[PDB]
Parts: sequence; structure tokens; C-alpha cells
Amino acid sequence: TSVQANGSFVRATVHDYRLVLNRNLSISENRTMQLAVLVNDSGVLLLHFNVSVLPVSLHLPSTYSLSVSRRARRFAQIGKVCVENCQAFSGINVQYKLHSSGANCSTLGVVTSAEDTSGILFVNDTKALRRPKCAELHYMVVATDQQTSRQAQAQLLVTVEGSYVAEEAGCPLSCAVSKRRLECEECGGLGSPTGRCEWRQGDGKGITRNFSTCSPSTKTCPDGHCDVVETQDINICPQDCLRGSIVGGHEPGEPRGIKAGYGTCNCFPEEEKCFCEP
Amino acid sequence: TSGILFVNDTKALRRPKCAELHYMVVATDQQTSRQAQAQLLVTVEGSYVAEEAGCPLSCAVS
Amino acid sequence: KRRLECEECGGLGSPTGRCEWRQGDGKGITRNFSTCSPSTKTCPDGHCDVVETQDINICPQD
Amino acid sequence: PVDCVRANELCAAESNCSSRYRTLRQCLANKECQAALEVLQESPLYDCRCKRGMKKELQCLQIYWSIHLGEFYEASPYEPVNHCLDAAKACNLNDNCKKLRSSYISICNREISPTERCNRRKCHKALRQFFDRVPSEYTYRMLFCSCQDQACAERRRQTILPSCSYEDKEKPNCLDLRGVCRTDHLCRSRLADFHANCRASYQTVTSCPADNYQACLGSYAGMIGFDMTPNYVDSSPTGIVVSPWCSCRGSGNMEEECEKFLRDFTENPCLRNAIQAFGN
Amino acid sequence: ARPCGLRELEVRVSELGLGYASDETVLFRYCAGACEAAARVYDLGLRRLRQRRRLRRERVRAQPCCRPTAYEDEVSFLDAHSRYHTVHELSARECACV
Amino acid sequence: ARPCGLRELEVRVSELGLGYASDETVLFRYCAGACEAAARVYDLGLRRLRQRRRLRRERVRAQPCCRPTAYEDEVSFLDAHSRYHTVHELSARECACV
Ligand SMILES: *[C@@H]1O[C@H](CO)[C@@H](O)[C@H](O)[C@H]1NC(C)=O
Ligand SMILES: *[C@@H]1O[C@H](CO)[C@@H](O)[C@H](O)[C@H]1NC(C)=O
Ligand SMILES: *[C@@H]1O[C@H](CO)[C@@H](O)[C@H](O)[C@H]1NC(C)=O
Ligand SMILES: *[C@@H]1O[C@H](CO)[C@@H](O)[C@H](O)[C@H]1NC(C)=O
Ligand SMILES: *[C@@H]1O[C@H](CO)[C@@H](O)[C@H](O)[C@H]1NC(C)=O
Ligand SMILES: [Ca+2]
Ligand SMILES: [Ca+2]
Repeated sequence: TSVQANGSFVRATVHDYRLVLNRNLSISENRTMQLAVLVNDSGVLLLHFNVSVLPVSLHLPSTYSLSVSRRARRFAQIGKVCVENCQAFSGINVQYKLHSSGANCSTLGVVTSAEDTSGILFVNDTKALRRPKCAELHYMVVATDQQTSRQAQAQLLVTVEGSYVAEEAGCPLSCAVSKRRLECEECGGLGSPTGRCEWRQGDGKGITRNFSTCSPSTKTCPDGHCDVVETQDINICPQDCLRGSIVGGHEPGEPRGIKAGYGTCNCFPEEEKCFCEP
Repeated sequence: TSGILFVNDTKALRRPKCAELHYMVVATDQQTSRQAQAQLLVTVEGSYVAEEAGCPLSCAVS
Repeated sequence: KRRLECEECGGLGSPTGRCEWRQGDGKGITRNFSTCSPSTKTCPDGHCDVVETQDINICPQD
Repeated sequence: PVDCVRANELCAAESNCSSRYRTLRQCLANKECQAALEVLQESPLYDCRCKRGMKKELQCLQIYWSIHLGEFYEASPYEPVNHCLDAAKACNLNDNCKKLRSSYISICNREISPTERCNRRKCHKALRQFFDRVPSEYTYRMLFCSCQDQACAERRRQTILPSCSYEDKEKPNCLDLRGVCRTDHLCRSRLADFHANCRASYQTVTSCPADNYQACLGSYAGMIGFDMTPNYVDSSPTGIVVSPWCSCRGSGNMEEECEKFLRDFTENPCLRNAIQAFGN
Repeated sequence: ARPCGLRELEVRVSELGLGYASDETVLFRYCAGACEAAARVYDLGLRRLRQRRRLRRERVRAQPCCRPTAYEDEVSFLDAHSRYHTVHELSARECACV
Repeated sequence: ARPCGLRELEVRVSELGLGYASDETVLFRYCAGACEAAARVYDLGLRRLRQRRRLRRERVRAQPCCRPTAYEDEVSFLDAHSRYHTVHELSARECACV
């Protein structure tokens, strides 16, 4: 750094001492210490650090009351299970599981994203949701752990609500096969919990991130992120999770996916191919 | 007390790489573990033609 | 290929300067096939003589 | 003129010369050193050069620096020999420049992680392979093209794609980067090549030795693709100052030598006049 | 009646309709011509079966269209906003009449 | 419409119209279907340059027509004159959109 003495500018050293962890601290640490640091400028200096490592409570809200429509398809996001401090975990692995009560009406599942360390509901079966017998289901959501086996549990009530309408005769299996707006919403793909596919409409500003397309969910599929739900089977959201080729003026995503496109963009995930054209 | 071959996969037969396949057919036993083995050579022969547009999944629908 | 463009243009082997047209029959696969030759006595003769075999542009149909 | 590959060829054809070469190599890598020196001052290995873009340049330089005894300047082991829109268009209408151009671009414009901007060593390898086997009327036209406004200067700055290769998270000490470049074989030889052809002069009218613009331009562009890879400082239309990615900070009492080492790139009248006269 | 082969043409980037905001010009190789004496017994029989309507009324092709064999690999350029782009498989390298 | 691949048929010899006099039946294969998942960046550039009329007004192809890749070897039969006949390359063996 440059310091002034008598209207001049001389330079001197500003040493920075920072304090760095060495391993993943577990939850069960409930300690505090004082650390002493010698500094030798070969003049002999001493430093101190009051460190306090406080443990973490892992309890959850007890009942997650929610619903699901009857028209939904397989692998459709419903709800989020998480600790009270979602975005606080950095180096502690927290996994989520389910335990069905009747053990006969298995319909849903939970996978955990390690970014937020949180689980997402997904429809696993269509027939069990289709039955009028398993209409109000009670699950024991058990929040587990990997390093130290402290865990907890909670209630999941879900209501099977609505009616069921068959899809059209020439429907494909993914939402992104459609190209115009009408054929997107008049047919149902795979990932949507609404049973129909959603259409987002972009702009005419050249190669943009705002590319007009047909997605299952306009908050999930063209998100720019390929989460744990979409990466299970590659028919759900091809425009966020593919490893393939793109025909048209565009720019691909940083690990994968379409980062920006031009015109309308559809995708054949059976051939790992995408097209972008107005 | 005899075994019957059945096609399990279509795609592996569809590949032109796995065209002549060599299997070790092992004839086992349950009570006393005397067993034997033998050779199975199979050739993937012919061409492939797609089916029709409105086909069902079983033969007996027609 | 047609009759008019055969005689309104001159090829290589004819001493007349124009090409000749012989016209066949509709009796199936015959020796009497309609064609355009340099000479109707030399090119569709059924024999490849010493003259035609010098450079292969003269009489390709023999 | 005998290069070091053929000097090793004539060295391996004899028994006394190979014995004294391996003797001095076991000495470096009293009396055993001095006798080998006074013998090998008459070797074909003595005063052997290398070539630019030659086959097995690395072995030639490893042989040449093997006989070298263990300092601001060193001897070069080599043979002492819109506008930028039009430069890119003249490249893309040829086939050799287009293929290697798209090669180094499609390598160096590949972001991997949100932290890692690009891969360093593959980008340097692609830039070296570009600037070795392309005819110099194409490289010098794209890297040195006269501009009048900011956008032309920005295109000229973005030509070696400094977003991957040139810039880093910090500007380290120039002397440390010089030590790193002089550790490696190739970078030290290219730096000595730049020092032998691009000093300033008080006698010649262009401040360049032998009044040779070509040797200084080849010694400049031969440093691309190493850790001491220079580029422009900004998008100035007329102000042309090249610099490596370092600074004079952290110098201690070695500040004057750091300033004098940096003035070779920042304040060289020889190099700037060569670039200006090539732009004319 | 000219043989089908390479034809070259210098074109703008923004005139290619790919939406890249740039004005550089690259060379473009395309396949052009007319296939006349390339019809085979396959071609004649398929044409006659179209004339007799034995077909199942689908999309068939009974004329040999002239197409590229192998394309060029990569063409890279820079835009109007200082950002490179790498287009794969832009022009052709070989033209064959299949 | 359907994707492009092999389709079988069984047709008479004299129904090929080639001048043969026989009534035997041959297994004629052909390539059929539609090309909608095969257009590339070359195709878009060629279509746009046809739109801007920069072309030299020749015969080009901006829709990839589906042709056979290879062909079958020989077809041997006999006719009403009791004479053997072998014809080369009557049907296809592999289909691809080119
Ligand atoms: C940590 O230790 C203190 C010691 O008194 C105790 O009071 C506290 O309850 C402990 N933390 C937890 C989460 O139990
Ligand atoms: C600091 O380092 C010097 C150099 O070894 C040593 O002599 C001196 O004792 C050190 N200071 C202390 C407090 O040990
Ligand atoms: C750190 O801990 C010591 C222990 O008593 C205490 O005296 C000191 O005030 C603490 N530091 C701060 C900043 O409170
Ligand atoms: C620390 O935790 C992170 C969290 O995912 C894990 O990826 C990493 O491997 C752990 N490292 C150690 C040394 O425990
Ligand atoms: C979904 O159902 C399948 C089949 O019933 C089962 O194998 C799988 O484990 C289920 N998913 C989860 C997360 O349990
Ligand atoms: Ca997504
Ligand atoms: Ca004759």
C-alpha cells in the first residue's frame, strides 16, 4: 500500500492473516476455543482468535399439507421438503426419503438436490394416482443425515383432486416436440403436473435467452439449470439437459443445454437434436 | 426340465456389431451340484423392416 | 435420344457429317432397338471392328 | 551454420566429443568441468543454433541449454534473420488459416465451470500451433492492423482472445513471471529471442539493431502462447502500448530492474516505430 | 445441362439468416447441377410402380437428388458485440449424385 | 407421414415395364418416408440464399431427399422363352436421409 509521510507517497506492507478450516465439521460440534498466533518479523507479535463452533438444530415443520391434480403425468414436480435453514448448509449432506403408511398406494417420490440440500416431490406412478381408492395419502417424510446419524421426521398429507381427461391421438411423449403455440397446449407431455404443456413466448431481438418454446413448466424447464428431477430420464426437459447438436444460430449452455437461441426452438430428445428457426 | 431361448432385447439384436454371439450355456442342478456347460453360437441374420402405423402390441387383436 | 436431334447434329464416326437414325419395333427386348448411329451399316452391326475400337467415342453401342 | 540436431549427429559420430559432452552434462546436470569446456569450445555443439518452427525444436533447445554455463540478457539460439475486418476476411478466404483459426477459437471459447473461465494449456497449445505454421503475411496482418477508432482497436485486442489467455485473477510480480518463464526451456529461449532483436538503440535511426523491423516483429509474435504472453492495454485507437500481464508491485529493492524489464514492452521506441511503419 | 459439383460464393454472415449480428463475409460451397444419366433399374422400377399405384401412398423419392458427401468442419467469427461464434458444418466439401 | 426406412413389396417381373416377358414375382424393396429431422445449418443457409436470389439460377436441392445408401446385388429369374436373366441393383438394402 501507498502511505503519505510529508506530502510524498512511499509504500509499505500490509500483511493479511486469515483463518481457514481443514475439514467438513459435523453437526455435533458444540465447542469454543481461543487460538494464539505468533508473528516473527526477523518484532515478535501475538494474535488471538475467539472461535465458537455452535451445533445446528435439524427439526422441520411437522405437516406439509398439499394437493396434486389428477391429470398429471410421470416425473412432475409438486412440493419442496427442506430444513428450516435451506441455504445455510455448505458441507453437510442431508438426504430425504419416504415411507408410505399403507404400503400399497406408492405414488410419489423425493430426490435431493445438494445445491439447496432439499428434496423435490415427483410423481412416480400414474395408475396409483388414477385409482379412486388411494385419494388421500399419508407419508412419513424422514429427513436423514450421512455423517452423524441425527435425523427427524414429519407428516405428508396429499389429496388426489380433480378429474381425468384423455390426451389426443397423435401426441408425442415430450412437450418440446411441438413447434407452434396451439399444438403445445392442446397436448400433454411428460414433466408437467398440470397435464398439459405450457407455452412461453419470446421476442424478436435476435439470439436471446428469451426464446419462444414449449415447456412442461415455465418455471422449471427453461430455467437455465438442469436439476435432479429433469436429469432422471431424458424426455422431460431436453432444452436444459441434453448433450447433443443444435441446428440454428444459438449459443449452448456452459455444462450443457441451450443457453440462448433464435426464433422458435424445438428438440427431438430421441436423436439428441434441436432446431431453432423463426 | 428343459430350457427355451427367448429374445430379451430388441436393440442389441438391432445393432450390426453384436451379430455373431457366443454364450456359455451352463446346465446346473439343485440337489447335488454336479453341473456341465456347452457352447452357443448364434447368428443375427436378415434385414429389418418397420411395422405399420396402427399396429397393436399383440397378435390376437386382429 | 429422339429422332430429330440425332440427324440435326453431327457426331464423330459418320462420313456423311450427320448422324443417322435407325428405328426399331415394339416387340419387347429385340435386336431391332431404335437408336442413333453414325452409320446404320457399321455401328449397330453386332461386331466391333478395328475402326470403331481405336477411340471409344465412335460407336459405344458395339 | 550447424544446428544442434546435426551438431549432436556429428557429436554421436565421434568418441572423444561424445565423451566430453556427456562428461560436462554429468558435471552440470574444478578440473573435470574446465577440461570439458576447453575441449567443447571447438565442438560443432559450440555455437549451434535452432530454427523457428523446426521439427523437434524442444530437443534442440534442451541440447543448447545443456552446454550453457550457469543475467538480464541472454544469447538467442535462433537464425538472426475496415483494416482488421479485411485481415479477418483475407484469413477466412484461405483454407489453412480458417481451419487453425476455428481450431484455436473453438478451443479457447469453451467455458467449463462458472469458476474456471477456460483451459489454459490447451489454449496456449492451440495459439502456438497457430503462430508457428501460418505464413506471416496473415498473422501480422491480423495482429497488426492500423485503426482510427475504438471498435477497430477492440477487434484488434480481441484477436488473440485475451479473455482466456492474457488476463488472470491478479497481476503478479513481473520478476516472478520472468523467473517462471526462464525455468522452462521454450519460454526462456523465446524471451532471449525477444531480447536479442528488440532492444533500443542510440546509433541507428530507428533505434533498432541492423535496422530490422522483421526480426523484432518475429521475436514479438513468437512469445504468444506462453506465460509471458503480451497484449494491448486497452482499446485506444492511436495509443499502442503492449504489456504482459504483470506489474511493478511487490518489487522490494528490485524495483528499478522491474521497471527496466517492463519498459522493454511499454516504452520501446523500436517496437512501436516498427509497428507504426508496418501500419503505414 | 451441367454436371453437379461444387459452386462457391462469398456471402455475409447476417445474410445467411442465422441471426448472428455480424457483417463478415465467408466463402460458401454448395452442390449444384442436374443428374440426368444416373437413373438405374431401381429408379425405373420404382417410377413404374408409382405409375401403377401398387404403393402404400407415402413419401418416396424416385429421382436421384444431388447432395453433399462430407461437410466442412468449423467456421468461426466475431459478432457486432465482441463475442465469437463457431458454426459447425456450414459448407460442403464433396458433391456426389446419389 | 412416416419416417424413412425400408418398405417391402412383391411385384411381377413384367410389371416393371422393362420389356421382359415373364410372370414370376420378385421381392422389391424401397426407401420410403419423410425427412423432417435431417436438415442442417447448410440447408438453412442454402434456403436463405435461394430467398435472396444470390444464386446463379441453377438446379439445387434444399430438402434432403431420402435415397438408398447401398443396393442389392443380383436378381435371377426365367422368362416365357425359357431363358435365364440376371439383373443388377434392383432394390435397396439400407435407407438413409441424405
Ligand atoms: C451445547 O452445550 C451446552 C452446554 O451447557 C448445552 O447447554 C447445549 O444445550 C448444547 N447444545 C445443544 C444443541 O444441545
Ligand atoms: C524469529 O526468527 C529468527 C530467525 O531464525 C530467530 O532467530 C528468532 O528467534 C525468531 N523469533 C522467535 C521469537 O523465536
Ligand atoms: C476473546 O476472549 C477473551 C477471553 O476472556 C476475552 O477477554 C476477549 O474480550 C474476547 N474478545 C473479544 C473481542 O471480546
Ligand atoms: C465435504 O463436503 C462436501 C459436500 O458435498 C463433499 O463434496 C466433500 O467431498 C467433503 N470433503 C471432505 C474432505 O469431507
Ligand atoms: C419409483 O417406482 C419404481 C417402480 O415402482 C421404483 O423402482 C423406484 O424406486 C421408485 N422411486 C423412488 C424414488 O422410490
Ligand atoms: Ca430445468
Ligand atoms: Ca460395329
